[PDB]
Amino acid sequence: DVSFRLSGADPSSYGMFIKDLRNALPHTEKVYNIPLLLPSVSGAGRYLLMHLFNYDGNTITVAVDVTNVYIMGYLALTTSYFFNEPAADLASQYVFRSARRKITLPYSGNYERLQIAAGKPREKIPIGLPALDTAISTLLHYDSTAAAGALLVLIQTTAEAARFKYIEQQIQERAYRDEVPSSATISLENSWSGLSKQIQLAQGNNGVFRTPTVLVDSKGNRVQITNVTSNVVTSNIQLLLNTKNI
Ligand SMILES: *[C@@H]1O[C@H](CO)[C@@H](O[C@@H]2O[C@H](CO)[C@@H](O)[C@H](O)[C@H]2NC(C)=O)[C@H](O)[C@H]1NC(C)=O
Ligand SMILES: OC[C@H]1O[C@@H](O[C@H]2[C@H](O)[C@@H](O)[C@H](O)O[C@@H]2CO)[C@H](O)[C@@H](O)[C@H]1O
Repeated sequence: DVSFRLSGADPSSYGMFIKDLRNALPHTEKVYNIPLLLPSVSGAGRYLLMHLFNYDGNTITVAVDVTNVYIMGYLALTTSYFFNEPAADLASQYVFRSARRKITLPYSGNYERLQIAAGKPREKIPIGLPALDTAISTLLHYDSTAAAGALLVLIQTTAEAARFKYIEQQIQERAYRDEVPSSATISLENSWSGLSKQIQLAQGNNGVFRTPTVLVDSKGNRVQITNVTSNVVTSNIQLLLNTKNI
């Protein structure tokens, strides 16, 4: 398991949590030096447990699919909650079996469905460490509209931060003040899968991408990623989604 506490949290301990979150994910190959996530893992070992503690010391445990860094659901006191999706339903046969009930949320984990449930796109949802504190607190007592938005915070401050160093850095800047994510942040989130694919495909194409990727950059500019010498590949991405899951 990995575990982050918001009390005493500062950019340092957050970064160290995000470091642990990346290191808990297993892999047997790096591709251009980037850990490559497994095509699949079997039974309970597919699932990473994150213990998260809000500023007051209350806690949820979040189950993460180690092959893709998707949140399956979480344990809040004695009630387990899981997205309405086959993967999460699978996950529920291995994690938090001893919860007193299990609730299935009325949406999948997809950013699109979570946005409808929340009634606002990610662009307009502040994120940061204080926002991650709100979100932990929310998920402690069921409320599905509120949870949509608490989960969109949670995905971005954990999973999306572990995937990209840039988004980890965006969170660390917001240690004490929330802020809507930059467009570049939405851009990377949306591109994770195509980047993972084109990183893997570059490797017998002399590090050239078969299909270029369009991103927005940190300065709000549209930019095009064409091979593995780009900063996105060299510095930014930290985990690759296996093409055997794309
Ligand atoms: C791989 O992508 C790099 C960009 O990171 C390409 O080099 C860039 O492309 C043109 C010049 O050819 C310029 O717009 C950029 O300023 C270049 N940037 C840097 C930092 O060199 C490179 O051409 C691509 N590789 C191939 C074979 O096309
Ligand atoms: O979309 C971002 C969101 O991905 C979810 O994955 C969705 C997937 O994109 C969609 O095809 C399907 O309906 O549900 C998937 C979940 O199994 C993740 O669940 C979530 O954590 C974010 O990564």
